Amino acid sequence: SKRYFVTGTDTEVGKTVASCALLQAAKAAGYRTAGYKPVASGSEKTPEGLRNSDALALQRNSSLQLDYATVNPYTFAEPTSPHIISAQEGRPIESLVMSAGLRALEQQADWVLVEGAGGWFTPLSDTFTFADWVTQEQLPVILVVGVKLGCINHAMLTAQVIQHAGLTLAGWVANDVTPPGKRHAEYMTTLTRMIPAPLLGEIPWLAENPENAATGKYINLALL
Amino acid sequence: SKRYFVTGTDTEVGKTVASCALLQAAKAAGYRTAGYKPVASGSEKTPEGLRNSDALALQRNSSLQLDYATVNPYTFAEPTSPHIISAQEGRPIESLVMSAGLRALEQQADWVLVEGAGGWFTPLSDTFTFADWVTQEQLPVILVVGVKLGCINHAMLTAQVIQHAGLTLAGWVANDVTPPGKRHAEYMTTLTRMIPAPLLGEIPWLAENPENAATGKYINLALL
Ligand SMILES: Nc1ncnc2c1ncn2[C@@H]1O[C@H](COP(=O)(O)OP(=O)(O)O)[C@@H](O)[C@H]1O
Ligand SMILES: Nc1ncnc2c1ncn2[C@@H]1O[C@H](COP(=O)(O)OP(=O)(O)O)[C@@H](O)[C@H]1O
Ligand SMILES: C[C@H](N)[C@@H](CCCCCC(=O)O)NC(=O)O
Ligand SMILES: C[C@H](N)[C@@H](CCCCCC(=O)O)NC(=O)O
Ligand SMILES: [Ca+2]
Ligand SMILES: [Ca+2]
Repeated sequence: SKRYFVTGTDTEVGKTVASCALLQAAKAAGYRTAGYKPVASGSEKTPEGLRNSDALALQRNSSLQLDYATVNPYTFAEPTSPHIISAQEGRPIESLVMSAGLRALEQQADWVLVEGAGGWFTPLSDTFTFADWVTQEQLPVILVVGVKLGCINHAMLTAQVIQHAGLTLAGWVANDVTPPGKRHAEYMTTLTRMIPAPLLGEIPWLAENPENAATGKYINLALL
Repeated sequence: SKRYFVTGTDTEVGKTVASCALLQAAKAAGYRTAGYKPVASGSEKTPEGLRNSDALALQRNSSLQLDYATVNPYTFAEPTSPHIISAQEGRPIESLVMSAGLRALEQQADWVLVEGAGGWFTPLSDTFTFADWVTQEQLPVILVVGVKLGCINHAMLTAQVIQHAGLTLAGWVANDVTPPGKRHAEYMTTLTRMIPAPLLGEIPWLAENPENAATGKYINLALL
């Protein structure tokens, strides 16, 4: 299977919206797709247990019919850092379980997108961060950049750190979290010059419900 | 002179509020102080030229009576990245001018705090970032962390990058940009464990005008 990890310059920059666009483009290319969010925090109660909205977005944008727990094995109700609520609840986030879940999806899918939680260094325990697991698995990384004042600094910090870990930065996606602003073109040119990987596409500001929108057309999958 | 550079996990995290607290503590320790913001964007028109509010905060919190241009040689009206507006206006930001200004302050002050613009990697031209100048000058670095969801990742990214440049991270300051939230203690414990430098103090949420507030008491200067 082709496998990619998606990270962001921060929490709430559109990692989930961009992952749905990537999944839609891959399905259009003919792949059997699966989205995987191994850890999620910020979830609602239902008859079946807790359900996270970002994991549900990945489940319904995958081409295969997948069970919720296969897409998201670790679901926490409170929207905070996973290591805090894991410790509070007495439910360890185990590296072996996260890796087993990825293998289980590779039995049915040939294109798997793994979405992180928060940015690059989100702690999963007191001695283990999400970056440690990505390094262990040697996953190529796609960076989602929310375009806003302050994003050049956060895009360059994340790019340098991935490269120093010896991982491949496969590309980046620009996501327009706000309406058209005055220096949008100049920000796009600087980010293109400075991030050492191809720009895969730009998702526009979409007021109504951008997880459900047909956004695959904004990604050029040939660059991955 | 003692010289320190202050950076932040992002723009608008309280770098200026924390710099005024540091300057107030240094004056209380008996130093002849000077604040220096060599580049500033986001400024008002006056009879005397453009004036930036953060540079004015540093000027009035310094113990010496200083002229505005000595505190801030490069003033731009628009609140954007300095390299965009520098190019637009035809006014180059020169490394030699920024360094000369620092030397000029060292003639009168024995404790100088240099405040950056934005975060670590803010571009000053198409081939030069603020980090390049800090490295050239070999300044020790103080990191200001705005405590909010997403700050663990941004604090760890900035810490790693400074250390890989061979610079010293002298310490960090926690700044409470919002009211007391549910996981404040746990965030403080994680940040203390993960940032490899001493916590110099914590500035509380101060609704009214925290640049003018007496905040020196929140910094323990003995750790610097
Ligand atoms: N392109 C966009 N247009 C409009 N709103 C967006 C866009 N991208 C993200 N948003 C909104 O920003 C919020 C965070 O997006 P999300 O993908 O969940 O972020 P993340 O996975 O990085 O935490 C959501 O409410 C989402 O609808
Ligand atoms: N501790 C605080 N309490 C209340 N407001 C704060 C605090 N720190 C920062 N702010 C507010 O946040 C905004 C940004 O602060 P500022 O120091 O100018 O940031 P920066 O130098 O990082 O760009 C200002 O409006 C400021 O009043
Ligand atoms: C306007 C802001 N306050 C700040 C500049 C932020 C530049 C952000 C660059 C980036 O996108 O990383 N300017 C300043 O500190 O004077
Ligand atoms: C609640 C957020 N959306 C996110 C967790 C953010 C953790 C932030 C850690 C940090 O401070 O860097 N969870 C998630 O992606 O499922
Ligand atoms: Ca979300
Ligand atoms: Ca300010």
